[PDB]
Amino acid sequence: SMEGILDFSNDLDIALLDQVVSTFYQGSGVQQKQAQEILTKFQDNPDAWQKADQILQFSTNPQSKFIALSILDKLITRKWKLLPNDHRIGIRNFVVGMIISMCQDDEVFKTQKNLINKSDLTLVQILKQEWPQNWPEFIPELIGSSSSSVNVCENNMIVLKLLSEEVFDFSAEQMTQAKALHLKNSMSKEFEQIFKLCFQVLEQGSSSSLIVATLESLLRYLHWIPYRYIYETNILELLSTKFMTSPDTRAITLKCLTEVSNLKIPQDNDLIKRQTVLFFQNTLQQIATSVMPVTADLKATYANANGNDQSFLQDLAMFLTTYLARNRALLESDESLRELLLNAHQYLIQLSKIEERELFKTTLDYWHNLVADLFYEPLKKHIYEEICSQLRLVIIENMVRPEEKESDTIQLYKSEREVLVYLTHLNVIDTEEIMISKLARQIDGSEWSWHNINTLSWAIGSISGTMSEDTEKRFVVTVIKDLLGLCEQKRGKDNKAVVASDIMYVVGQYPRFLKAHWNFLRTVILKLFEFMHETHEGVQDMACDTFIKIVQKCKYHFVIQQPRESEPFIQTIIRDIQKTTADLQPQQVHTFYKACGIIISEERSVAERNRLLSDLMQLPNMAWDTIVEQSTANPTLLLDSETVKIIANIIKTNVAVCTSMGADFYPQLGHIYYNMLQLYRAVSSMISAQVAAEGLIATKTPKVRGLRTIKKEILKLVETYISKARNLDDVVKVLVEPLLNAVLEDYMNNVPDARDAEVLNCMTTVVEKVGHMIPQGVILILQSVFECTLDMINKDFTEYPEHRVEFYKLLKVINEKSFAAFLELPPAAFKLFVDAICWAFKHNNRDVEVNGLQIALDLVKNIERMGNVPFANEFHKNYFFIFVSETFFVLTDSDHKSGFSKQALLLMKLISLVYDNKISVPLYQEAEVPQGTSNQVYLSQYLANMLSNAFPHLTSEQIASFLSALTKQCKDLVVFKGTLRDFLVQIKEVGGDPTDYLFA
Amino acid sequence: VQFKLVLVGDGGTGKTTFVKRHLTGEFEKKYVATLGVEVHPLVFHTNRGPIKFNVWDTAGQEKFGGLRDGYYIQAQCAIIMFDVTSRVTYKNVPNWHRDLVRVCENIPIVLCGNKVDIKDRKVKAKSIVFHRKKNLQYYDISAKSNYNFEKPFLWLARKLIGDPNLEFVAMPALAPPEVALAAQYEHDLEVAQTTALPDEDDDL
Amino acid sequence: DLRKLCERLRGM
Amino acid sequence: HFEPVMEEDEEVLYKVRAKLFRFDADAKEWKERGTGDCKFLKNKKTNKVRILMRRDKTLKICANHIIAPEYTLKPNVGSDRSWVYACTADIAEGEAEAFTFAIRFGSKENADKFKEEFEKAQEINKK
Ligand SMILES: Nc1nc2c(ncn2[C@@H]2O[C@H](COP(=O)(O)OP(=O)(O)NP(=O)(O)O)[C@@H](O)[C@H]2O)c(=O)[nH]1
Ligand SMILES: [Cl-]
Ligand SMILES: [Mg+2]
Repeated sequence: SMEGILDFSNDLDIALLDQVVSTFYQGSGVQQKQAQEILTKFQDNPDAWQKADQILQFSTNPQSKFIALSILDKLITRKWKLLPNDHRIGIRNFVVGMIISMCQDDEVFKTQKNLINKSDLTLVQILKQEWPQNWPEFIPELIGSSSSSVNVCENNMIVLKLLSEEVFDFSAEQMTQAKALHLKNSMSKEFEQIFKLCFQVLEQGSSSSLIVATLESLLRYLHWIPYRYIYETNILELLSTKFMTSPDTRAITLKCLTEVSNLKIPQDNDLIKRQTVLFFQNTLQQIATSVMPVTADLKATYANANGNDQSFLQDLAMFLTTYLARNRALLESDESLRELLLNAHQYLIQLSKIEERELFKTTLDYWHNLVADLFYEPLKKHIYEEICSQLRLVIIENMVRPEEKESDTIQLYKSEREVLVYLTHLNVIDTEEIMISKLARQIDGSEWSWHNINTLSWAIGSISGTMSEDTEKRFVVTVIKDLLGLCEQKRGKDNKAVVASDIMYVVGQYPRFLKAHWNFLRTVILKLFEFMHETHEGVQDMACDTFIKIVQKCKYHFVIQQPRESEPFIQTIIRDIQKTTADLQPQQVHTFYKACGIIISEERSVAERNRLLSDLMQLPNMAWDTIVEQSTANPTLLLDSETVKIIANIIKTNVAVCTSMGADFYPQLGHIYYNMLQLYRAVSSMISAQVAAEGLIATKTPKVRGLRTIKKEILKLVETYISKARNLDDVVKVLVEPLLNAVLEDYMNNVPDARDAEVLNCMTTVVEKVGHMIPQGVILILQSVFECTLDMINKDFTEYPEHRVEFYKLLKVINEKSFAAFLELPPAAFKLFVDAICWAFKHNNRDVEVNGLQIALDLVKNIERMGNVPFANEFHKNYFFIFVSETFFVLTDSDHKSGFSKQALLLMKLISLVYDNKISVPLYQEAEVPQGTSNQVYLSQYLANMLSNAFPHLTSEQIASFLSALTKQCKDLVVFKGTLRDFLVQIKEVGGDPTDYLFA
Repeated sequence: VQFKLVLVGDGGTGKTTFVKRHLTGEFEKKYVATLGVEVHPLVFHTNRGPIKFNVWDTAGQEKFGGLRDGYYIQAQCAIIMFDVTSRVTYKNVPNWHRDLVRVCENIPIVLCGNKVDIKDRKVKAKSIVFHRKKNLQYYDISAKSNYNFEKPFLWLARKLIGDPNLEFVAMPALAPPEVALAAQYEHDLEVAQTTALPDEDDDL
Repeated sequence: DLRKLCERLRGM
Repeated sequence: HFEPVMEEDEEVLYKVRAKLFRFDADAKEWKERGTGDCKFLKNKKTNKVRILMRRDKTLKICANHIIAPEYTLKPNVGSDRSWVYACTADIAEGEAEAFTFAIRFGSKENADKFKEEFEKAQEINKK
């Protein structure tokens, strides 16, 4: 029954509308959901605007009048210029009158603020269409009507606020360059009279709601108005004194003063400098006397969260950091301004103690600005020594966990480290003293806690590389000592664990110290090995992460024979590796082997490096040899989940070591390569035999997933070596051909759900590194993966997401390195190739879309380089206009905004081909256009017709003007893009001005 | 004790997935665009009593926008959502905020950057600053990994109730009851056994 | 040489 | 003298981290119901053992039912660390209700121990 409002042949029952509306907003469940769908169908009726005048005069529901104005908004912004001029004036008149009538009724004005705001916004939409050209008296009449009534005056401030927003803050996306400039110039021309009204209301007015609205409009004005209106009118005194005392006006006033702290200012006028000093002085005085003194506990205040305290302290932080980043130099020389400078910074110190991550980052960004300036600028740091001393404590005490899952925490640690490093350079002694002192209160239990000892250890670790080696030495020793005694002092389990982790973290951050103290370094490592047998949760993971961390930094000291030692320490690690790693999980074993690989790669003697390599790999190589014997014997073993897991861990170990050693890993790869690819084939047969015997569900089972893990790790190992290989002759002549024989046919002839996308990734690396040397191999790759993978991904944008991504990375690199492989494609296959590229255009998926556009661009450049030959001439004849129109489609369809820049580049390249006469043959049929017509004339003609049918609501003049500008600007990307953006605005409405495309 | 919450942001940012996670605990992998709005009651149990959010999960796609800002009328709080893997969705946050506070002038608002579980993050933490001058709370969240997934509602509950120490508490757990259709459940069970569980590589 | 520290470290 | 200024009746037999699924038979789809600590709780006044599971952070109940002796844990085709079983009365979301549950754990080891303890608890409820 609620569906009756959807019948326009009858008069609209306003009472029925109000029931649908009430059911939607105040109702629930099915009733609400039904009214929602009805109201949506109502609002979207293209005649619904005609019934807006009824609703606005005769409804009693504010939500109904709001929805009526939404309907009007759609009409005004999209179809305004289609109306007969009678309806435009009529709509304008009964919007103006509805606002005046609401402002005159004090009760409605007070209680229907939502509906008045919506009406003002609607009025603003009309102004964007009609003002000033068809409404030159709007601003003069607004200024006159303001004095007749406080309610109307207050509402006119709302109207001006929204107008300034629509013209200056939100126009870049919503209107053409020409229309935006027109409205900006129009507001700028009449602002003298706007400012006069605003200044009088502020100087004289006493209505709080009127003052607040006027200041809220001023905030918008400060985004664009010239500086003279601010520095030559005494308004700074009003803002920084009168309006900071009242809490009603204090929030907006502070936001205004923050913006003022960014006005365009000449840096040489002495008075402007004094005015800038003065409004800061006034503002800080009002805060100290009306809000809270410099000594106030802002952390406690913020935690209590009374009234608007939190927003005020946020706004204060923004004001102080903004002003001081630009202007603190004005306060640093005059001795009478020193108290102001330091009180402002003392407020910031107190604000920096608040528990609020995002506010802390705001203050921390300022501190970085400051301490970096004190580090470089002569004679400045002594001014801030007491500020900086307090900041050392704030940062040390709020240090967050370093990476050593949470990237916001990781970014915050790095920012904290940066400021604390500066602070340490500024006073190394104060920093050491604070840190030693904090540590004493860990030992004496007054500040002991898991968090507090972690925080301090992170701080201590963060300043590595700032002190002198001798002070570092004395410093580091003292810390470790104090940390060791702190560990003994604890009798607990987790207690003893925490202090141990922190100890190993600190030492891991001071490689310079470890490098110069071998005896200590050795003892550190051996204690890590001890910890690799500790079953307590998290210790083993800690030991391994520290081990490789130290190794990356100190590897050279493991590869040389150290005095007092009979062998390089890497040999000692390798000898006992089985014992050392006996209690570790597989992931942690591979990290250990990887760490050993880093060391071994430092040995530059080839024969010693290879010996170390084969020693390191002795255990996995023996397990490997055993399995290749007892698994080739009875292939049934590979169904034993335990053997499958063992196999995967052997290969994972080779991956880990190959990751560290890269080119140097080749000897170990050669030991397993041929049998590894045979294992790849055997595992492949089992997966296939399992899918045949159980169905596609087999691919979800642990057995088959374990078998595919083997295949994936084999591919990853090959990928890892080839991407780092330095001897490419061996890659091409030893590795590639066995590899392709092993993986390509197996991929082609498996059912879709059994194909590994890692095959494509592996082939991408092969083509990347040696693609230029294996043209026949690249052709074979395409033959084996191109069509069968395309058929997997060309039915929707969702299935087989990994194949989708890797597929277009493979085509991208083939198109880069071995374009000849696409020349060899049969015409039907090269056509699938074009289809595949355009298919990529239409993905919202950024990983696919970006490569699709790059392949298109690279393909055009590949074709262009061929010159005037039959393949290029056929390409342009067959596909030039497909690429033009497909690019235009994603540019204009509103679902591919993220690719705008590369779409524009592609479109500019295509148009420039024609207007540089780089296409040698006619793009048209011998029939459809007179003999001798230039491709330029035919392109302009094809596109005009294309756009006329795709966007039929555009005038022939709009299209013709747009294309003229576009073709003129095909050598100027940024202007080209502006013209495309202008087009995107115009296609959203009726009656766009074709002269807009002359903006540039 | 119920509060209207409007959820806004570009299409595909994860608004509906985020709410569903809170409603049923599930993670929906498919993208079924919201049409207009979907209203879902959401109750949290706190040390100050239960609090009810009437969540208006709105459509981010323009062609499915429905009543658009009409959905914001009488909202008492809001979440603005973007996707840390899609720069354009952060670029559009000021547009959603503009349309939102024109209707809801003084409400607590949380800004959420979703999908932090994805390795290749595009909106870096250091670029996210829009909330500062606008007094929005910001959280990195992931509806997939549940990272910070409760923070937006906990912060809003504290603002709406006016208690900075409000906490979520364990809802009481009543004693469950004790226990023709044997051939019926053995069918549904055989189907369930043979439908693989999703995300078998997850830690849990 | 830091004999003292290495010994304190070994005994953790 | 200066004046100055509901599982409490239950015992925890077993606790393990787990993720719980519910089978949407109409969609032929497993749907996540909650991740958190799974507890076997023995009421001290009846000796009846129930499963009680809560979601991390929100602490909302995602499983609450007796470990009925008639229940049977079965493997899932895609996992060596999960169990499937039918449940005829679960009160996590209000009115009693029947579900086909799957519960997955961090390891096959934790999965087998769960079945160990699950069977132990079934005969507690039996006797
Ligand atoms: N990796 C990852 N994916 C997510 C996350 N949150 C949502 N998604 C996915 O993003 C896609 C879209 O989710 P959806 O909730 O429909 O977004 P929406 O904002 O409601 N879209 P609309 O506004 O059109 O209704 C889904 O495929 C979903 O699985 C997340 O946190 N991480
Ligand atoms: Cl903080
Ligand atoms: Mg949605």
